[PDB]
Amino acid sequence: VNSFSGYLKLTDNVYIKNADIVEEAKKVKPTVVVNAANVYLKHGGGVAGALNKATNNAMQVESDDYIATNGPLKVGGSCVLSGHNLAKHCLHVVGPNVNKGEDIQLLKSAYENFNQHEVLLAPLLSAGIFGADPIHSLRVCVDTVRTNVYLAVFDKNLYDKLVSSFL
Ligand SMILES: Cc1ccc2c(c1)CC[C@@H](C(=O)Nc1nnc3n1CCCC3)O2
Repeated sequence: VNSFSGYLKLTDNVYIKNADIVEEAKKVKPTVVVNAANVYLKHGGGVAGALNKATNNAMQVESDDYIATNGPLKVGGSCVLSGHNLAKHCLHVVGPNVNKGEDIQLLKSAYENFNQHEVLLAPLLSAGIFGADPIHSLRVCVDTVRTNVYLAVFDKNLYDKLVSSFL
């Protein structure tokens, strides 16, 4: 039993809710919140910009030190950093950005990072400003993630389309 509330169950391990991931994280304080990161951990907009804003830019400060030490992530890769006031940890995961021409096949690799954590609060990878089809992202999530994932979808219209079209 966990404290996630109001989710629709899609499969044995995948759950979904129309919610602002920032507000969900502040309420639940999950062990892991997933960020929709880019390889430079520049959290300018989309989910990343919103999560970082909620940390009063502390996420960005920590991320800049991470990059200065380690260099950029790989597309499809991840790193674990602090969750600040939102969660114990933040798993920064880089899905492919279609608006940069990146290989959508890397979306499965991106979701594989979730399997290193027993329970996660997450957005749909590569959705939103990353330009992929969110219906496809949900399909890859369900077919790749085996751990318990609670998906937050900000847009109510999109949430209803994702549920109604789910196979
Ligand atoms: C030609 C073409 C037309 C429409 C279209 C796509 C492509 C790809 C993605 C899709 C989409 O819904 N993306 C998305 N993911 N999170 C959100 N949105 C949009 C609305 C709010 C939040 O829409």
